[PDB]
Amino acid sequence: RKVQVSYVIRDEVEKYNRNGVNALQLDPALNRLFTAGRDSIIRIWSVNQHKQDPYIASMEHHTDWVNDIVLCCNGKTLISASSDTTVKVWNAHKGFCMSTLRTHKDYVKALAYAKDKELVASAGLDRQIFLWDVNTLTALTASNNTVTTSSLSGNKDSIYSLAMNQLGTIIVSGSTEKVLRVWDPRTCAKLMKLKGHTDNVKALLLNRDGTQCLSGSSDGTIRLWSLGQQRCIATYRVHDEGVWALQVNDAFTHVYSGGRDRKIYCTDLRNPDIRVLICEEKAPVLKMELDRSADPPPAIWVATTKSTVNKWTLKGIHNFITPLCTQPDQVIKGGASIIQCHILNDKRHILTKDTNNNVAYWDVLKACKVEDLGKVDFEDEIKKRFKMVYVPNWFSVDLKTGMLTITLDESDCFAAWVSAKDAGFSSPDGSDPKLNLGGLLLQALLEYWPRTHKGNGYFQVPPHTPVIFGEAGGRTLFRLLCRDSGGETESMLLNETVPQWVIDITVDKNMPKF
Amino acid sequence: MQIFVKTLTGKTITLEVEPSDTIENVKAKIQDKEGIPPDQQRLIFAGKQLEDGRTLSDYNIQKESTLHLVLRLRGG
Amino acid sequence: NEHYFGLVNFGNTCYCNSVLQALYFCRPFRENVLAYKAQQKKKENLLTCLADLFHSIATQKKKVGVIPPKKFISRLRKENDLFDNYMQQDAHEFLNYLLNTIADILQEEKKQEKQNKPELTWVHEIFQGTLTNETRCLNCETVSSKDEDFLDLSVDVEQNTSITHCLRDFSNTETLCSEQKYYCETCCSKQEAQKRMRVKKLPMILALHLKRFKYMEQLHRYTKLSYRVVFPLELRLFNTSSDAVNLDRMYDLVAVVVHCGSGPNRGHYITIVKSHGFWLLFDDDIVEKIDAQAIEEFYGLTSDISKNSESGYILFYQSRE
Ligand SMILES: [Zn+2]
Repeated sequence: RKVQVSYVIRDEVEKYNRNGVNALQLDPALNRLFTAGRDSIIRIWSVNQHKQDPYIASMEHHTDWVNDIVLCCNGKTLISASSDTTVKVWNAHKGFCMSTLRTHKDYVKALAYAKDKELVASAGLDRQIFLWDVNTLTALTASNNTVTTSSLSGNKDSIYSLAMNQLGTIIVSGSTEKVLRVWDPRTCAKLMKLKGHTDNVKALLLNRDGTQCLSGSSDGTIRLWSLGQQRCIATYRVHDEGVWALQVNDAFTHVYSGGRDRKIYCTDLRNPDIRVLICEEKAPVLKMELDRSADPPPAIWVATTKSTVNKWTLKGIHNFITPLCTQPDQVIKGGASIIQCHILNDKRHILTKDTNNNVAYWDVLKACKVEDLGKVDFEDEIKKRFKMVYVPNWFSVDLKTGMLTITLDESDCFAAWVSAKDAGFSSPDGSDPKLNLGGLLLQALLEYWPRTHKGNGYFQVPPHTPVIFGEAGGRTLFRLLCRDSGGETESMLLNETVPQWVIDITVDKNMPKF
Repeated sequence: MQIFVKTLTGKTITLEVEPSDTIENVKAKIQDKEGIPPDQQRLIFAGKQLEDGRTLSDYNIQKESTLHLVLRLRGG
Repeated sequence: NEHYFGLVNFGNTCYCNSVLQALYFCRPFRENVLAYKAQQKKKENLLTCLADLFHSIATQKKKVGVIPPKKFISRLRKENDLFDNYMQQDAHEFLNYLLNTIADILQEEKKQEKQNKPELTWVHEIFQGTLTNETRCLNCETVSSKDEDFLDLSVDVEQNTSITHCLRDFSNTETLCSEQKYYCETCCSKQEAQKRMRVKKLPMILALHLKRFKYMEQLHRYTKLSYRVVFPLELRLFNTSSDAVNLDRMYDLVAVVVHCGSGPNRGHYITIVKSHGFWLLFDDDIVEKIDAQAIEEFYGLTSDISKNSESGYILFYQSRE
């Protein structure tokens, strides 16, 4: 497959989430919160409340959305699943990536964990489930590992949810196939199919024994299934829209639910008529995590489309549709996500509208924000900043992370030649030559690579710029900061990943013909 | 902008077009995914077989538009 | 007062003759054309030639005969260099050209009276319909509807099926996944989606085009699909729309444009039309009656044992007036 160079216009440290959180994780041992963001960055927060700055650090390695995060090995070790088709093994205490399991062939949507067996499951859109031993993934000893992958077979459609009981004797998958498939993870053999749902299962929950299962579908129904009976024992219709997130009390007699309708409800499973409304969020609920410090749970952490993570106090359920909450007690801040983007007639500048309706002017080539225009009309501004020039397209933009990501592809990268004077690069008193924008940039990106030795000789790209090399399909090859190209190990990596089309103009410096 | 093409088997494929893109250039993008040479392709939209010279903007083809890919059946 | 007339083939012009036959047996079209003839603009365009031709057929002394459509064909060659040749062409391509060409003539005529928001021509009143493409992003679950007009429907075809089943899966919810992921504007990423095309507004005449071709990506050539694909004499079509009013229109097979030949690069086009209860076949100049059972039973093909496989290509379904 063909390789594409990509970079991200952002600041070295992106402290706050910039696209909403797909999954949450709470460490009871250290009172820490893990937020798997759609900005491809996992972050650590302190939940002691009485801390002005809750931010601890951020785990940056992923390239697309982090869909799920499983925290294991009694304290810290984090397993992540992402739309970047990989599963990453992290030492959660220090916050660094150990291994990248490149076994999935599509977006890895969900992870499942069985504490009593140090077993972790992974599933995604590629209709395949893989079982992993955490103690094997974390082991550094390498004693005749002969690392053979273990997979479950059955799924006829893209998997959106996974769940495993604490003992690791039951595993259930949720997909667009509507029906939920079950296996014995220990023996890998099939168990049952559970027909009942008229839509997608995005939320799956199991008790300790695994004798019963809770499911939240996009059809709006919560279902309690009896595994020993192989049938649905209770159907709960609470939300007006689909249900995406689920959380249960230690007993397994109350279900905490959230969906597209932004409402969060704790419903008594035993008798559904006793349904309590926690609150209504400002964005649809993606995933939830309970404060399991005491029974009943005293708080609940809510992840939504919005980059701000809220903690709502449950304390009042025993005393108390009017909600129990109006304002959260603890709030993790969130930065703006670029929702709209326009490339102007000069293929150098970009206009963007963030979630806060602020409009910004950007320089693609010099990889930076040139101006802040504030809360103005974006549509009118595009028309107001019209340029009477023809420059062919040479780059791609993607706001999947909420941050600006530019993609240089072989097919059109060297398509745009502009005059040095017309490009702003005033050179007195040398006549303005025709410069190839793509080339000039590629040079500025791999400026610190010894193989290329100085730079483009006109402008400089911020030295903290993430420079990613990956296949058009999805698989990333290598990732590094612009300034890190100089290091031995990085320079070696560049030599094994940088494609020939890039090498032709960066090292060989054979500038294309008009 | 992304438009759809209903292939010869009914399978829908996505295309990453621009309104400025010519009909012959749309065909080339289809060739990459399907393998069909443009000379052999025929695209129907809004009951109109799209002319090679024209662009998508001309035919008012916007995001989410479904082009119907079809071939010839020469007869005398 | 019925006129069953053949049409002379002037060197691989069957693709053209066969469409004219089918169009002549679509009474709203024929009546409309004949009416256009009457005004007599007298400026030679493809529409005037068509009307002059349809007029000869309609106002002939004998009920059965043969007409050389030289005049029309001359204009078709003058008006289109891709048809200005003795090469064999596609009937559907001709139909599309002819219908849009004569709609565009009318679109101009409609505008020239206003001279001394858009308007729909009588070509559209007869063959136009409207679809609604709904696209549900599977991540945010926001549904995006989009209306798109149609003059005919190019249906996919499967081995040992019916025109109804093909119409059924044409309107079925397909999943956009893997390499075909949908770009969701609210998600700002590519996500799996459900795509469904349902009928919003029914055409007075449903023109069905069967995608009877298979491309061989490796062999670098395409084949003709001569599958047994059955077509009913009647079609039940129901309406989606506003849901304030609902339509359950019953259609009737008026004409079938059929392509004879084992391959897609060469062949012969004929038309079978239903006129006054009984069916009749038009092979250029030759016009002969055919028994109802011998119609559908010969337009498919079982296994391979059927010489130069005659297959149904364009189907004309007329509303019950
Ligand atoms: Zn979406």
